[PDB]
Amino acid sequence: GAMAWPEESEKRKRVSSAVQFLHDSRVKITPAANKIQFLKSKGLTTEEVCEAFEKAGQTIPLDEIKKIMN
Repeated sequence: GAMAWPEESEKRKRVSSAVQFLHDSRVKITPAANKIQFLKSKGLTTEEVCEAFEKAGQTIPLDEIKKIMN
Protein backbone atom coordinates (compact mmCIF):
# COMPACT_ATOMS: atom_id res chain seq x y z
CA GLY A 1 0.00 0.00 0.00
CA ALA A 2 0.99 3.63 0.61
CA MET A 3 2.28 3.12 4.16
CA ALA A 4 4.78 0.76 5.75
CA TRP A 5 3.49 -2.35 7.50
CA PRO A 6 3.84 -1.15 11.14
CA GLU A 7 1.72 1.92 10.48
CA GLU A 8 -0.68 -0.05 8.27
CA SER A 9 -1.22 -2.67 10.98
CA GLU A 10 -2.08 0.03 13.53
CA LYS A 11 -4.50 1.79 11.21
CA ARG A 12 -6.16 -1.47 10.21
CA LYS A 13 -6.67 -2.38 13.88
CA ARG A 14 -8.23 1.03 14.67
CA VAL A 15 -10.59 0.78 11.70
CA SER A 16 -11.54 -2.85 12.44
CA SER A 17 -12.18 -2.04 16.12
CA ALA A 18 -14.44 0.81 14.96
CA VAL A 19 -16.33 -1.48 12.54
CA GLN A 20 -16.97 -3.96 15.33
CA PHE A 21 -18.20 -1.08 17.50
CA LEU A 22 -20.56 0.31 14.91
CA HIS A 23 -22.21 -3.07 14.28
CA ASP A 24 -23.22 -3.62 17.94
CA SER A 25 -26.91 -3.07 18.67
CA ARG A 26 -26.04 -0.94 21.74
CA VAL A 27 -24.18 1.44 19.44
CA LYS A 28 -26.43 1.30 16.39
CA ILE A 29 -29.35 2.81 18.34
CA THR A 30 -27.40 5.90 19.26
CA PRO A 31 -26.95 8.96 17.01
CA ALA A 32 -23.91 9.50 14.83
CA ALA A 33 -22.62 12.29 17.07
CA ASN A 34 -22.30 9.93 20.06
CA LYS A 35 -20.48 7.25 18.19
CA ILE A 36 -18.22 9.61 16.22
CA GLN A 37 -17.19 11.45 19.37
CA PHE A 38 -16.47 8.07 20.95
CA LEU A 39 -14.30 6.98 18.03
CA LYS A 40 -12.52 10.35 18.10
CA SER A 41 -11.71 9.67 21.76
CA LYS A 42 -10.06 6.39 20.68
CA GLY A 43 -7.67 8.25 18.40
CA LEU A 44 -9.33 7.66 15.03
CA THR A 45 -8.88 10.29 12.36
CA THR A 46 -11.83 11.68 10.48
CA GLU A 47 -10.92 9.50 7.48
CA GLU A 48 -10.58 6.38 9.65
CA VAL A 49 -14.02 7.09 11.13
CA CYS A 50 -15.45 7.46 7.66
CA GLU A 51 -13.85 4.19 6.50
CA ALA A 52 -15.29 2.42 9.50
CA PHE A 53 -18.82 3.61 8.69
CA GLU A 54 -18.31 2.46 5.08
CA LYS A 55 -17.05 -0.97 6.08
CA ALA A 56 -19.87 -1.35 8.60
CA GLY A 57 -22.39 -0.78 5.80
CA GLN A 58 -23.46 2.50 7.44
CA THR A 59 -21.91 5.08 5.10
CA ILE A 60 -22.01 8.70 6.24
CA PRO A 61 -20.78 11.42 3.86
CA LEU A 62 -17.27 12.53 4.77
CA ASP A 63 -18.30 16.18 4.95
CA GLU A 64 -20.87 15.30 7.62
CA ILE A 65 -18.36 13.25 9.60
CA LYS A 66 -15.89 16.15 9.46
CA LYS A 67 -18.49 18.54 10.85
CA ILE A 68 -19.38 16.22 13.78
CA MET A 69 -15.72 15.45 14.50
CA ASN A 70 -15.63 19.05 15.68
